[PDB]
Amino acid sequence: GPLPPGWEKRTDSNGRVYFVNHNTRITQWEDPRSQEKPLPEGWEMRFTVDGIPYFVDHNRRTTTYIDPRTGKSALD
Amino acid sequence: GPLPPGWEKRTDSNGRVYFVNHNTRITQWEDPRSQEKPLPEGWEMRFTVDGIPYFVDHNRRTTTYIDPRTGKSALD
Amino acid sequence: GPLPPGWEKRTDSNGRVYFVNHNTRITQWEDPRSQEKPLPEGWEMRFTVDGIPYFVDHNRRTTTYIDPRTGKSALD
Amino acid sequence: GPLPPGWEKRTDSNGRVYFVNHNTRITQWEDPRSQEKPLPEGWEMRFTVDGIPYFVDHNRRTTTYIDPRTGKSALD
Amino acid sequence: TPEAPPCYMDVI
Amino acid sequence: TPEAPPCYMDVI
Amino acid sequence: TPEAPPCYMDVI
Amino acid sequence: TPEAPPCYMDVI
Amino acid sequence: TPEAPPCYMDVI
Amino acid sequence: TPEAPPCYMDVI
Amino acid sequence: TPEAPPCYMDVI
Amino acid sequence: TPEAPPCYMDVI
Repeated sequence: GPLPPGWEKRTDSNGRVYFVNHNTRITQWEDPRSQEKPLPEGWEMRFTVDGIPYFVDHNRRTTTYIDPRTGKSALD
Repeated sequence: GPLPPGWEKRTDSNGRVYFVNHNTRITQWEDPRSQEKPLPEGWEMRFTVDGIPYFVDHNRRTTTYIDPRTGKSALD
Repeated sequence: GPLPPGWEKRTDSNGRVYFVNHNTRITQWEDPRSQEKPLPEGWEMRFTVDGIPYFVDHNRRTTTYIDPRTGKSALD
Repeated sequence: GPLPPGWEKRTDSNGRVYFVNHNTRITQWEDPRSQEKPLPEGWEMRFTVDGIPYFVDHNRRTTTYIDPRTGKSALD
Repeated sequence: TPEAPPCYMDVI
Repeated sequence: TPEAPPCYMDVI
Repeated sequence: TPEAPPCYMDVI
Repeated sequence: TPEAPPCYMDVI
Repeated sequence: TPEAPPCYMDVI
Repeated sequence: TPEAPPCYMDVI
Repeated sequence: TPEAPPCYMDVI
Repeated sequence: TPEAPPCYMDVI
């Protein structure tokens, strides 16, 4: 599909394709649309009865559908 | 100042104040306005000539002012 | 599907269901998942060859897939 | 200060400086740090006792500190 | 007759 | 709340 | 709710 | 003794 | 590109 | 005489 | 041999 | 740029 907002595909001097995130000013080799990466310290992944992933934060002792690695909901 | 968007301060049955993030559906004891917490694996913090923190991602081999722990820019 | 991040469904004293956006601190009768509303002054909607809506801003003399009424991309 | 996330300053063929928002894929002449523009239909601006602007939406019959023109809080 | 939705502070 | 402005029915 | 996952004290 | 914060659904 | 729509000067 | 800003695709 | 991606400023 | 920090290959 389309790149997510703020991202651009570029080509370097040698003709290699890479990706730029203008929201953070990073560049990276992998397409951000593709898609190990560990969860941050103190977190675990579990699955609901329906097989939907969710995230357990043992630091704060809370849970969320939002993957802390990506900011994306497991429900979307 | 004000709570950040999506957050609410609540009181529990015992009268203890806690914080709710309706964007992620977590709750937590700490005020989100206050604000260990390690950087994620493969990251380091450095400082510019001006003493401004920035973040080095050795996984992707890139750098950013945006703290991966918070999504907030070191420049804001 | 699920409510978008930051939104809550509540019930009032008379048992009527309404919606709260904790990002803006509004409340409203309509479900935010449902889904006139005019485009802002100086804007028009057009369709690509593929029938995809896009938005023409005659103020700035530019175009975007992002609906200024919603902040949502016509491509998503 | 810095450009907001997703924005770039560019120069055209004639040497004119313009601004690009990679989140919406627009371009515009004005610096986004500077910054008429009417409120959308059915909205009005008022001021609190403290002189802080807020926004009255007569369509939904609600109020918010978040300027619908910008998505920025009057409190920030 | 139109009715405003409940006030954020009355509700929350 | 300080996060919410005056309510619609109080101002209008 | 469907927006919130199982609670921490119910799973851990 | 640590205590988890209140469950989103119990609270909200 | 697919991320950008037709340009203003091409459509207007 | 007004001028549109450069097209996203011409530029980017 | 790993290679870093191009610098934001060299590129942009 | 002031928006981008030093490049990875310049610091590491």
